[PDB]
Amino acid sequence: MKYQQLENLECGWKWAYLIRKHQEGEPITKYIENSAAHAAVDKLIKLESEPVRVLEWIEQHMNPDLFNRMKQTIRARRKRHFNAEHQHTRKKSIDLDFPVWHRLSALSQRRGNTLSETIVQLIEDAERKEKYANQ
Amino acid sequence: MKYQQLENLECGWKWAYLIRKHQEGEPITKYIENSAAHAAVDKLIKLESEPVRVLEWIEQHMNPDLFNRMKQTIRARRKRHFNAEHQHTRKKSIDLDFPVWHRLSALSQRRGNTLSETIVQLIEDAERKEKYAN
Amino acid sequence: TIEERVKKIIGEQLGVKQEEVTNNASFVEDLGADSLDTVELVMALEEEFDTEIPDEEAEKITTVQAAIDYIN
Amino acid sequence: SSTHIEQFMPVKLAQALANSLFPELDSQLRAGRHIGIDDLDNHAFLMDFQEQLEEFYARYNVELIRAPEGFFYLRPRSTTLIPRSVLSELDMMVGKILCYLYLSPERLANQGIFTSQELYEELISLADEGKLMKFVNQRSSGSDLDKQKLQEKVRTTLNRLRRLGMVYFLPNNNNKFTITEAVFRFGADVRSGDDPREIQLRMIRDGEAMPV
Amino acid sequence: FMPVKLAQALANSLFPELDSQLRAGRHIGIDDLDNHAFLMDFQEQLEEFYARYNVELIRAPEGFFYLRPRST
Amino acid sequence: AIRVTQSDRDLFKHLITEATSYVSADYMRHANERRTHLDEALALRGELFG
Amino acid sequence: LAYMEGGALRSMSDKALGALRLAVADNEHLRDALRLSEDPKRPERKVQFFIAVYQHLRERIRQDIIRTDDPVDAIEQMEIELARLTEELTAREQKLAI
Ligand SMILES: *P(=O)(O)OCC(C)(C)[C@@H](O)C(=O)NCCC(=O)NCCS
Repeated sequence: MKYQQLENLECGWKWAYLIRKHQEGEPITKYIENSAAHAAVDKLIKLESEPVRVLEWIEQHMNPDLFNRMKQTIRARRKRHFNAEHQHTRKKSIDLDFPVWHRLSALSQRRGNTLSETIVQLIEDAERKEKYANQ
Repeated sequence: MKYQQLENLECGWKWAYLIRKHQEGEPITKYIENSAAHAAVDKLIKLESEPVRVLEWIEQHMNPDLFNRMKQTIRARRKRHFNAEHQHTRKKSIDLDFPVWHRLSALSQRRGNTLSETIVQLIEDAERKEKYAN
Repeated sequence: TIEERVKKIIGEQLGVKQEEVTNNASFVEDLGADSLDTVELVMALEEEFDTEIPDEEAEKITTVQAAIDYIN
Repeated sequence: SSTHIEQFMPVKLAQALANSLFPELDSQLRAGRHIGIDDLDNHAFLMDFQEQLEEFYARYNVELIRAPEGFFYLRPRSTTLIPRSVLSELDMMVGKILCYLYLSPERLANQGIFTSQELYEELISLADEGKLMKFVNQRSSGSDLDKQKLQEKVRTTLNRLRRLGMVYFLPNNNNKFTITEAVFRFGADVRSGDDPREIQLRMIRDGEAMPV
Repeated sequence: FMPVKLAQALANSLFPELDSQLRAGRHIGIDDLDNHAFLMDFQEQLEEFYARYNVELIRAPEGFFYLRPRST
Repeated sequence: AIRVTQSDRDLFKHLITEATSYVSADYMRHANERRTHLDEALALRGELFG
Repeated sequence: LAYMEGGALRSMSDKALGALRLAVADNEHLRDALRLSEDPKRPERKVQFFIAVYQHLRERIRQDIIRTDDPVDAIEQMEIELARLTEELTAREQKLAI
């Protein structure tokens, strides 16, 4: 375990995830009947200010499909929240044109390293040329 | 004007965007009184499946400060919709660690190029160095 | 400008009023910045103008006027 | 969505207007009745939904106003949708006197229960007997018939004020009454320590008091 | 709560003037086009609203509306 | 009156104590890591200069 | 708290937030401020929310004598009033019995 797990934070994250999914129209409930699903969703809504009971609501009415996506999303959210403290641990999102990204991904898969590592090697070769030009 | 604008598509886009903003809590309407705002939002909600009247709805009750944001959101939506047809025109999104991004942006700002152009030039130089050595 | 970027840095690194920070306002006695506070002030001044300063020449700076004099 | 109260009216205002107490309170208010702490139910009702009622009544161009003493009432504007009227000068005399009795400790033994005779005695004590009588009848010079006429006029004005809520007759007695804090309005011209002639203009500008 | 259509009728901007004129005893005939149409549309709810006052909202055979006070 | 005043006192007490608990903890944390990071940075600076 | 490490501070802050969630559900804007205070990129938000809490309890003061606007100060006056009311309640119940 590298990141401390906080119950009252992950529970709120989970509740927000469930509510967002529902309002997007997806069937978070495991119930096919309309009435039971509506009742379960209403109870979840009542559970807004009690994140602790949200784990139990999950164990009672959460759709079996969503365990993997749930455990993925909250894990990623935890990582991002803990990395956001310092700039040097943050991530920056950029968009690349298809030809450029194709060449870069082919090069990275060739060298067997992540995109950031490939960019590091590339910019380091360019900076080595600059350095030897400077000396 | 590079991309032709289609009413039955952009109007659906606008309706979805406004419904999303309202669901997010953004004040869609210019009416501070809650009753008028709710009435206008209900009109919009029941206004689904209508371009020629959602446009008028926007003209009449839309919040003044959201016009620019909606316009640029629709611009981006149009561009992405037209570019998503072909592979070469699509755009690939990646995440870069902050130091690497900082250095890359430093280079790009220094040379006046974009991120794509800067990386293309650098890769071409790397290939040229390989050929020099080889 | 530099002569007001210096005030921006000093005020937002020591929390003192813009009015308080005059040219002759010494950090320790006027602005109250102590050892670590002055260290952070000099570090911020370095960061603002993306330059570096020697240890002795930096520690010699103990006033707004001296700060600008070394900056400009 | 449609068929939804928030479309037309705020929820709390609708709840207030649907409460069993709303009609009697509204009729009394429009009639000109002041509300004091004694009417516990009505006072609490006004306090809970006070803001909804000011904004509702604003639609009539009349301000639901709560004086610092804590009594609510209605002040029509020049553009009032509900007609407006001003108390008589004799009404002012009796109201000022009533405020005095509320604040007067000499009558503390009465414990708030007062008879019209005592009110008249105090009125004549503090006012100008004959020159006040002049208004009752232009040709009065101390005649006891005109004296009884002034007593009857004071009684009638007291009854009207009872209608306005400034005074309550006792559950069984119409010849004795208990004062209410609403009477404090009769002192609004002196509650502020400034020149009388500027405060009068301020009040008349606010619509609190017209001249005669 | 409150009836929805009753809330709609009360909220209508015509309601204050019409309510004042009714409580003043005025009779609303066919000549007052806006008021008469409003009363026609929302009678089913204004009758209940004014019955809460122990008064009856009566539409005469001629058509005009008015308020009849009960003993209470 | 007793019920209302007791409820008000309990609410005030709980709110104040919980808010202080929530805030001061993170405040002291940030202070401690700030001190630690400054201590770390001085050595790097010293080595870099030479 | 200066002695402890980051983990315990984080845990107790989480527990305090859990208490707050119950303590704030009634309010709307205070609850929204509490929610916004959760972003780690803007710690100052936390303090702002704290201010709001004070900026709330200031307006909950009942009458003039309890206008020691510092909320921590009103506690003693309110406890004095509770004790007083206890004596009056004893007297009043005796009166009712008789
Ligand atoms: P303040 O009284 O806490 O003093 C802080 C400090 C001036 C001692 C500190 O900021 C500092 O300068 N430490 C390093 C001193 C030095 O010159 N060391 C050589 C390089 S590690």
